[PDB]
Amino acid sequence: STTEDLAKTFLEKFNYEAEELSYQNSLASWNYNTNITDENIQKMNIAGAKWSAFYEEESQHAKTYPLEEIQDPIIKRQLRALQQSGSSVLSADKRERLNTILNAMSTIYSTGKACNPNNPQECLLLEPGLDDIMENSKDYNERLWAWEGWRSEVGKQLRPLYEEYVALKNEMARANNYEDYGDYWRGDYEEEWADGYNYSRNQLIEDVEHTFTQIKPLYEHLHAYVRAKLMDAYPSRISPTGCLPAHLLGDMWGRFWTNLYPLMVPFGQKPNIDVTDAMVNQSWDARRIFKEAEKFFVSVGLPNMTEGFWQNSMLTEPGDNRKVVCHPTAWDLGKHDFRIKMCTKVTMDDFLTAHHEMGHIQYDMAYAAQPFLLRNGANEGFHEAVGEIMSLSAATPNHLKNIGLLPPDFSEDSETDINFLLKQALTIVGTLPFTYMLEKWRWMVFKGEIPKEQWMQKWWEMKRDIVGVVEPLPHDETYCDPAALFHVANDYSFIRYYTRTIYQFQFQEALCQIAKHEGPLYKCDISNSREAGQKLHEMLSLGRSKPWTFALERVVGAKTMDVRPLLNYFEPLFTWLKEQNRNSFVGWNTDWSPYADHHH
Ligand SMILES: *[C@@H]1O[C@H](CO)[C@@H](O)[C@H](O)[C@H]1NC(C)=O
Ligand SMILES: *[C@@H]1O[C@H](CO)[C@@H](O)[C@H](O)[C@H]1NC(C)=O
Ligand SMILES: *[C@@H]1O[C@H](CO)[C@@H](O)[C@H](O)[C@H]1NC(C)=O
Ligand SMILES: [Zn+2]
Repeated sequence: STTEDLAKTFLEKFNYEAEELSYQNSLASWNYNTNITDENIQKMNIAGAKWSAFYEEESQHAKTYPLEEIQDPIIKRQLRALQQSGSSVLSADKRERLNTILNAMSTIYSTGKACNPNNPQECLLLEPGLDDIMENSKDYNERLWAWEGWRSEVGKQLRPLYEEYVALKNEMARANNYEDYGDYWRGDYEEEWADGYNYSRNQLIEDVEHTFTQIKPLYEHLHAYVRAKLMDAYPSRISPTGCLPAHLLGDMWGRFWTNLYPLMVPFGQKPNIDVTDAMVNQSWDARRIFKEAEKFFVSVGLPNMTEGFWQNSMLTEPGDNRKVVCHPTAWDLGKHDFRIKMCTKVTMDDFLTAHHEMGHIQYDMAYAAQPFLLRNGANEGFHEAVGEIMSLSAATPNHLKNIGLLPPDFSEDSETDINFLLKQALTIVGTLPFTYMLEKWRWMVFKGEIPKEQWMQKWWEMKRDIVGVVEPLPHDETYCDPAALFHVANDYSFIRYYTRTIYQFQFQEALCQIAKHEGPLYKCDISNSREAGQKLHEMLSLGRSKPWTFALERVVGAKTMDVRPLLNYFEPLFTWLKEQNRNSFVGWNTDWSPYADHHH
């Protein structure tokens, strides 16, 4: 009769149908990831077709029920998520063309090669060959031709495809009643109605801009320390007051600075804590690693893994030449079928990864009772934030002593802690300006504030100003350097890596006060605190049933993202960096470049 009554029955039928078809799609995809065979690609592709064809029919039919006539919030949330459409709103020719461009850009990125200018037979793909150069080489000229060749040979192919990509995607978003494709992506953070828990799409822009201005002091001192250490690694190549050359940052793009750590170890005589040998000396195996990760979550008041987890997960590589995807992943297939697939080895890195991935499973187990459409993180950044904080506590010397991987008399060393915090900052802090500037450029491109004749001009002006990074060779508009990163060429939003990092330290600081942690935040271990786990479970069980502002408030008492917990975590490093940069310039001029030696 009423519109809300009709939609309530519609959503119930949808949930049970989606439960069955999505389960078969996840099961088929799982059977491929654990048994790579052409047949398993076919059965996986059939499962994706039925599930996608079902979702398109149900999404269109959801538009029959006007939201204005729906009053219940839970029915309203499910309906809105289902009414949201994508490429289907375009006419058939524009829809076909966009799919053709998406496939083209993806295959160019995964099959494009750059050839060695000195050895023209050596032409390398990115993922094996070019990454190896950009992640391990210490030679200025070898990193240069890999950085330049990847953008001149592959990036220039993507430039005309990306220009049509922006126009077609902008039309798709506007037909969905958004301003542009950037406003469309920022809808992922939109929360529509509540008791002040609302969140406009424009609010994400301000919160990102506001939190970033507070990051800049810490980043500049990290930038200043890295610069002084890179001048020694590359003599006469880097200006002491200028920007960092883009091809010397540890990867193809400067996304993370982790691989610069061996060039700038604060105290090279102190080795970092590595409990691999203690694991091997105590005869640990992959099963013990996940039993210990399971024990950790039990210590904080969370349940054990299900019987299905232990019987169906692939915790080791099979080794009968069953070709397998070894990327560590946590699977919620539905129907309370939780599995982890990772080729675990007896190391400390996989030990930390096991806690990280099981944290994903704990999240999945928590919101299992929610309706189908509401079984996800509060927003796109919550799941990885929950997983990361698990790795923070499990890696602490306090937690390693309690499980017997460190001696009971183990004494902590500040120089060792500084080595730990710097390596963390090269990964965590170094990526925040990169991520923020990349998404800002995309947002401005989608909006039209950067015309096509200025794409590359504004790319490197923003790279210089915001990131303190300078291109080693001048790039005109025949280039498309942003498209040379996976997430840009493969049509993935990128701001999630920014927000996830803010969220995870908000979670950590909140739970560490509940866990009664005294002292610096980076030493906190939430182990054995059932109050910390019970508070976190309050939010995990919400899934996506409540606004993400509400879910964030339940753990940390604040309704919006706050970078001060992040700065608090790195405050001991901030103090050490400021004293190390006393005789070094902090900041950068945007006038210098390696193709032009001028400071004004
Ligand atoms: C792997 O796939 C092949 C072909 O699809 C199949 O014959 C085999 O039984 C599978 N192995 C396992 C362990 O599922
Ligand atoms: C919620 O809506 C009010 C109404 O104008 C607005 O002032 C406020 O900024 C909104 N909150 C968020 C987080 O967007
Ligand atoms: C988890 O399993 C262990 C081992 O049997 C058991 O002692 C413990 O009580 C279990 N915890 C929960 C919450 O079920
Ligand atoms: Zn993760």
